[PDB]
Amino acid sequence: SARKQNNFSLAMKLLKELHKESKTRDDWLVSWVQSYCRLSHCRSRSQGCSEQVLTVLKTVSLLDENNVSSYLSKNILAFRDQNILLGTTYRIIANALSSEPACLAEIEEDKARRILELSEKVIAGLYQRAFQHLSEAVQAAAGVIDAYMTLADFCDQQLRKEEEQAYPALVVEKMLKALKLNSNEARLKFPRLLQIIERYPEETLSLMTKEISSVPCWQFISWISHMVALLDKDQAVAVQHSVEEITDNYPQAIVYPFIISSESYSFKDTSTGHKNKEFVARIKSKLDQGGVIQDFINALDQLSNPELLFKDWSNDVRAELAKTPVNKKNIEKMYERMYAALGDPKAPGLGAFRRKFIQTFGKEFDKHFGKGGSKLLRMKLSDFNDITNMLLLKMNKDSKPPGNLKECSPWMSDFKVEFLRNELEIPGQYDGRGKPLPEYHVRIAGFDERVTVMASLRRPKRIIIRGHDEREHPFLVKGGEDLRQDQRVEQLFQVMNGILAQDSACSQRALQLRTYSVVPMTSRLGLIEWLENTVTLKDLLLNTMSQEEKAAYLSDPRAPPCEYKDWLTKMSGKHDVGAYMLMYKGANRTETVTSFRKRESKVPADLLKRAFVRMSTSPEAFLALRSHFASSHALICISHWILGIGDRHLNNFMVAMETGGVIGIDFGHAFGSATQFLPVPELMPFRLTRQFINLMLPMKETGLMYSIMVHALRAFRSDPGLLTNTMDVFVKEPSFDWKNFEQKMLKKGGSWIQEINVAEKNWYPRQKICYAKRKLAGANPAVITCDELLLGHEKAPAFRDYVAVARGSKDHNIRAQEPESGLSEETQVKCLMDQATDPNILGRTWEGWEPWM
Repeated sequence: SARKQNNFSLAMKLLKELHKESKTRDDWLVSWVQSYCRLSHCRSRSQGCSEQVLTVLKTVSLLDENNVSSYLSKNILAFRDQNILLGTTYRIIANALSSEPACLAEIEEDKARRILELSEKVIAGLYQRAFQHLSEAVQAAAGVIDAYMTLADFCDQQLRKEEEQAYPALVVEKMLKALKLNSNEARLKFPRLLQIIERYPEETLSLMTKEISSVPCWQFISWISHMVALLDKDQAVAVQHSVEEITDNYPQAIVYPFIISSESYSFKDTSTGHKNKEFVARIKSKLDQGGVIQDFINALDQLSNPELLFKDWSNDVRAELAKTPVNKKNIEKMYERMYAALGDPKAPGLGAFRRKFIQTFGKEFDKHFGKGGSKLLRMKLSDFNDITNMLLLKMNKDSKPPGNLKECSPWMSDFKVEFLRNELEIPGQYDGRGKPLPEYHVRIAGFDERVTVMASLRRPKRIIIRGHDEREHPFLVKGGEDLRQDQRVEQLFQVMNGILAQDSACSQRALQLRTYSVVPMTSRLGLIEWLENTVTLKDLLLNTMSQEEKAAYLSDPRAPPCEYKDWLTKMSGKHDVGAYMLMYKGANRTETVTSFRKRESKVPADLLKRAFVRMSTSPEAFLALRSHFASSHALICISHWILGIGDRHLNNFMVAMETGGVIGIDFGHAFGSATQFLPVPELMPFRLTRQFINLMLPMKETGLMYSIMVHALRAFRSDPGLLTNTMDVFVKEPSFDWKNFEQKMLKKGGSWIQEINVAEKNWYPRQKICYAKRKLAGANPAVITCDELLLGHEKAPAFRDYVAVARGSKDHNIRAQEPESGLSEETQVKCLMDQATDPNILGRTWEGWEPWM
């Protein structure tokens, strides 16, 4: 327990006094020495390179002492554990030696000759010794999976070194055998096998096809979206039986991934290309056999507004016809896909699903298609696509609020619970991690009549659909948005808080990210759970202000917004977006900080404190509200900095007014992209402004937001691997690229209007992982931000000014006083906080980010 809780030197103090009473009787000295080895490894984990060896040669001197002539001689359990321990010690020494330039030979010659038993030659010998010891261990529930996983990750990290042998033949089988019983760590490490297969198509293919059949089926649902997209391309024979039997056993965790993968499909003209076509046809035929999932998706499609759908269509055509002058036989097929459920006034029939508004849309916009069908369908010339925006204006002028009745979708409204029909099985379940029980999963037995529309620049609708469990499950249907990235970041947060719940430092504080289920049934149509009793942070700040204060904030051009705009346009001379380009060089640190402080001194300081004290009615529960708010916000801030998540404006943050916890949404920039592909880069690692500092104003910010961030960062960086492997899987996913990045950017407006072609090479889906590993293994956040600016804002005339303002001044801004790498957790988080609260950075950020509040 002491070793588990990181409370070191207490296990040492007790083991020193327990050493004598361990060799008098057998079957105890082996356990004593193995615990000593585990303690030494754990202590060496959190130490420097020079001291890492000095604390592991001592144990190996003691571990080799008290030799095999004991209970260890033959019970093939102590032997296996000891082999694992020797392998771990040797690999630790090898990693410590190799990480440095091998200039660690400043220790006394005694240790030099002690480690010289078996330059690069000794390193290779140590690696070989570790490999042999691990092989000996694996040659022999719990206690056996450990050796399998140890050898597997050893081989994986050895192979990863070559990216910048017989290991692939080993690791695949050695980890599939472990996963066969139960292994969540290998479950999260599964797509590394896919990367191995892509790297070594000539080996282990038949090995997997023979081995993957033995594994239980339900351990694959958590990664089914990778396999379904995999079988589209080559190497589909690697795993095809598992998909077939999983769509046989559980034909509900496959339908949506299959639909999204089959929306964009590919094949080959060879025998292999001709192969798997019958397979995918058979899978699609055995699925949707009742034709009810497609009916549900079509019914939900009518719920989405048509105005923003046509806006997305206009963006798509104005991008394709412009950037692809030689595009052929694409505009007509997209024209019919758009006609499928939106175009014709005579939709009744195949179109169907009367809405009284889409049919009203089939009453004014209908047959306004001369321009359209009569010309672009025949000559197919681009002509001018900007002569269609007044059409959108015309349909927007009649943007009546729908949803007064559910009769806007007849299938939705009269969805009686019909008898045996291959029932719907409401999306969101099938999370993996255990035996699924589809008989216990809830199913929808009726949709609520009342439907309300939110306000998020897309106007998503809220449905209050019921369930067969006699419960009411609210949901928020999102139309026209690809939710695959949201699913990926939610899985990332799941593994993140799983890591967070595996250390006494963070588990004692009950540190846990709050996640909401996200499930996209198809492209441009997904469901995100609508959490109950939550208030957006911006609304919580606004509504708690006095009426006069709110009026003076939204008007009276002395308020921070208009004053900031006037300051920018006066310092730069431009009244348009992008004036920051010349505004950055237009001021020094002193003028910027003085102006920022003057502008920030307008909004009330204790607005958050007033909001928290206005819904407590007790000095005894207000403290327990503020504490929870601060703790959760700090945790999500450090977690967001671990990834590249940016664009943390007020509307994204939601605070659960019931209990004070904070949640984040709208992960539109999964990895570092808020500081690269924008007119104005976001230089703050996270959000920490005056309303967060003054929430505990009589008590400096280094009190509660500091220890929480330190503990979370230590928990993340002390156990790399699972998190790093998951991020590497996500970045290399082929649905995450600049084919949908620009799509979701044009889904919004104003920020990063997409007109570029050379930058498509500037995506670099290989440096994101390098930067994440650097900032996770210890790196100055200023250095990381400067590197991101260098990558994304190359040959920019203001790039030098950007790096200068993101670096520091050596008189303040502690974030530039430390080595560029090898930082400790406390110093790293201090640099994070200083960058977040630097007035210079906040004073020259995007206006919409609202830096003042």
